[PDB]
Amino acid sequence: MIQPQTYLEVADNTGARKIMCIRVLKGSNAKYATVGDVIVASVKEAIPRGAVKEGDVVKAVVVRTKKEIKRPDGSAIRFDDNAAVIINNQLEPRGTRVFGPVARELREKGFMKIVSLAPEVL
Amino acid sequence: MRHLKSGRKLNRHSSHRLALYRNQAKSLLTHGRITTTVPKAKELRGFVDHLIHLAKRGDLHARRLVLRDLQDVKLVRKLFDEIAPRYRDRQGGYTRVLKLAERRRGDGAPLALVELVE
Amino acid sequence: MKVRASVKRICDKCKVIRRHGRVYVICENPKHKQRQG
Amino acid sequence: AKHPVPKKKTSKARRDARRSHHALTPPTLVPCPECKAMKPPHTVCPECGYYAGRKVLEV
Amino acid sequence: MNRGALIKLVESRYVRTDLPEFRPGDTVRVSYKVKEGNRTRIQDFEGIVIRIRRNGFNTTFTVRKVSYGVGVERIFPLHSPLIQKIDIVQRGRARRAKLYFIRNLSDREIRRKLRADRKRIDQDRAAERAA
Amino acid sequence: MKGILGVKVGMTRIFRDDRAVPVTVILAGPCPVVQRRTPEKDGYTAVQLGFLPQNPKRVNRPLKGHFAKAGVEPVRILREIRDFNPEGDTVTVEIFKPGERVDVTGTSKGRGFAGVMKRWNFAGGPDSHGAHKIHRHPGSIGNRKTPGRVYKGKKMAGHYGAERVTVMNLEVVDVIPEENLLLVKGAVPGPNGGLVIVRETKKA
RNA sequence: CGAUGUCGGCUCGUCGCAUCCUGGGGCUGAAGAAGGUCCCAAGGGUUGGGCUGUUCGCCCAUUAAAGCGGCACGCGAGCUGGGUUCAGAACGUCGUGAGACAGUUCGGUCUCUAUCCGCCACGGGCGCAGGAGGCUUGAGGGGGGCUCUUCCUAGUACGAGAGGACCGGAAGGGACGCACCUCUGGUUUCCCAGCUGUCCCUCCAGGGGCAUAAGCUGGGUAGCCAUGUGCGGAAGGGAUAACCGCUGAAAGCAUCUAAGCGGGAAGCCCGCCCCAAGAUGAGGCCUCCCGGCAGCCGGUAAGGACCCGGGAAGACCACCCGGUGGAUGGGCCGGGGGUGUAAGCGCCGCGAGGCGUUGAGCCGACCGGUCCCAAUCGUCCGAGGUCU
Ligand SMILES: [Zn+2]
Ligand SMILES: [Zn+2]
Repeated sequence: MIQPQTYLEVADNTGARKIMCIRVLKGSNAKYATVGDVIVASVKEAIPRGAVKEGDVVKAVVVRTKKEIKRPDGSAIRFDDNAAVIINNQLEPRGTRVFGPVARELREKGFMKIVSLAPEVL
Repeated sequence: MRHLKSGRKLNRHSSHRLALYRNQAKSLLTHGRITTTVPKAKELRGFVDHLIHLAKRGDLHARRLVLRDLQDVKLVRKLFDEIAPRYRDRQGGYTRVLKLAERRRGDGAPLALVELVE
Repeated sequence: MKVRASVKRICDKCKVIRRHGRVYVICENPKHKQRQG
Repeated sequence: AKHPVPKKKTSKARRDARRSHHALTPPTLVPCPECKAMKPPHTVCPECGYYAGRKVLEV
Repeated sequence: MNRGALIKLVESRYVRTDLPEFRPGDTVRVSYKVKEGNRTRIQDFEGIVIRIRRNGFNTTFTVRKVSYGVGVERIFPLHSPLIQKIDIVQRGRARRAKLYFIRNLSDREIRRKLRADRKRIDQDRAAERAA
Repeated sequence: MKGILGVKVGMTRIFRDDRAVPVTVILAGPCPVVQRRTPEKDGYTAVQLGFLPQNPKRVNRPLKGHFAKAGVEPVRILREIRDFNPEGDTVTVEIFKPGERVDVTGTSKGRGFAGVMKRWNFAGGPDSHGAHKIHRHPGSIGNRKTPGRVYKGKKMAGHYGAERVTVMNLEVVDVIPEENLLLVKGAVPGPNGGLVIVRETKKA
């Protein structure tokens, strides 16, 4: 459950550190963002001289949520953070490599790039 | 919505309900028969039945258990001596509740006596 | 279907017909197709 | 809350009309099987003090 | 009728039996089936069982491992057929049915609060001895 | 339109094809037929089902005669399946089969005199910034002097639930004939043990 | 003017269509796609945020779209009081001054009890020409009605290419509505455990009170729940709007119309759910009941009520259930579930403590059994069937 004003750890090496979700790109009145969702955020924090500097409005994707994620099997996973990957406008990770685990729903949503770069998909 | 929720609030907060149960039980064991409002009685059936059941068990651990509530040495002694035997062959139904025909004048409340079964 | 109040012939092929009580300027030319209202 | 107030005096017929349901049901009594005295059912006969054909209270 | 007995009757055809008993605080490597792409592969999720809500057949449990400095918690239906096998890699000695406080503890303190269970461990060595 | 009486015994999820599909379990059968609504005799077509059986000392003379007119045992509850002519004398879960879509109706859990939020999901008022004693009130209810009244059906307080409810198009996850149990995906209106009625779904 | 409370915001809507999207269609400077314009269309929707008291507007990111308006610029006996507009204060300015502003700025009491109509729920009475108990039908009324993306169709048609379809299917979403608690997650007021101070029981140990109307903390059953699960918008039929037609005269031709027939939309009616015979038009089916003085009275029939014992039923009432044949509730037992190894004892420790006994002990609701305790005995109402 990611909603606007939320802070997200960027999971990749784009340069940012955290991004504030300001929108959830799933229909018009989408309440919450979750794994595999496309949010639009601001770069509230970036490494010096990274690819992106602060204030950049960027499309990202949630890859981990401290709110658990059920599954059709019955099992459910829950991280201890909120992470996103700063993607381009074409569903390609703008960063070269992701960090930390990710969720499997990304494979279900055409994010095999991020699934691949994931050091540990779950 | 009180759906399936067991127990009466009795218009007393938690500790007051509990001390009510303790004092009610104390007077009951000390007298066998007592007169009290109906709902207090029916909310007193189980609380007495449990103590008398530990009476039937009689061991030391039960002594400290019932003693956790009654808080008396003497009255608990009578419990484990006069009542534990007399209910040694009764499984539940350690108390009886009869409703009196005459309401309390001061408030019109209905009365009923709770008695230890014979 | 040019809807208006001053339905009128434009070309000679503009032909008026009082269809369904309304006045329609039916013509071979689609542009001249007019409905009075 | 601007202090709502009765607009008009309640006419007598309307007052009595609302008091229609104010009747008091008579307390239903059954004769005590012991002493044949009337008393509320499912209670102890305060006259005989018996109940369920046996003694309960000391009249 | 016994609604409960009917429930246990229904679930009874689905209750898994072979899984090794374990209590919270222990450590587990769950061989859990996965349907990736179209094939299926069993990945092991090894962490601490920080919770077991026991509801009969609907009983499930929580595993917790730190994947790349990231608290990864997971919830498994205790009788899920997808759960291939469970592995008691460690009889941690918990002291409460629920172990949420480890969420806030550094791993040094996490270990220091979860010591091995001499009783259940020694029972393990006692068992696990074929004819 | 086939349909059987039943009782809600509880909910549960099962594992059907590696999917913890939650279901509710419904003791449906065995429903004996007691009377058949024929249009020449009752203006329409339907049937009348008994579930569950009743202690004979708990049945008035009229009901008893109503059973003796059939060959049916005295039964506690009795209902009607509209537009359903069961051939046999006792409808069971046999009419249903797994995967079949059904519609289930039962009385919702009666939530007493429910407030306006719980009953209609009104927003209420704020919890700070000075809201004076109206934290859960519905605010305004109408307009000023025009129309100077309150429309019919304005969402106000009242008994939420405790009414007939029909959730529809559910899936018959499984049938259990020997037990007369029925496993239907999704939840069913009513408390555990609450009477319910299952029927063919009107969807397509 | 012996008072009609004034902007704004919130809550709650309802309605008009001069339609923002969704539906249908015409024309095009409509190749396709995308558009423009107009026509019919109000079922549904019409996002979130920054600034500002603001409405408004700009902007941010979206969206199918981010409609315009009425309802006392809706709504203060529903809320707020930010602005305006009481009294204090200050600035610019005007005034000699006292003071003034429509200019600014900081501050500034918003009044428990609903009589009637209305509305939301629930009942009592009577009626429903014999009395009851069940089942129903459904006059009619309400609810709901949505929409998007992707895939195939098909890179097909179109198109130099670029780009890129119709139609028809498929799947997945968003919001919303209903229901439910299997799962997740909350609470879970004393169900479990631990800890601090104090005082007390009883010295130790072990407990109790108080620390909140739980002392705090760690959990958490059932129930209630959403953030969780399922389900829904239908499909279809009918008559239609715009519009498109067949036949076709008046009027030798043509003409969608004048006789006719048809197609034709998120539209209307039905269809789905819900309510529903006070539907006084009181409906229909099944079953049960049978005299002394249009009636009268009688105990009464059937039956009901009162009375308990309760209930995911509930403010009360009502409804449901049970009433010795009883498992209805309390007990108890067993399972579930929770807490998490009781005390005591033994051993190891200088001791704090640790180990075994021990997944023990306790254990609210949960699921069944058991008549241990209670629903004792009971009382009273309630048929003699209007007339053609
Ligand atoms: Zn022309
Ligand atoms: Zn007597």
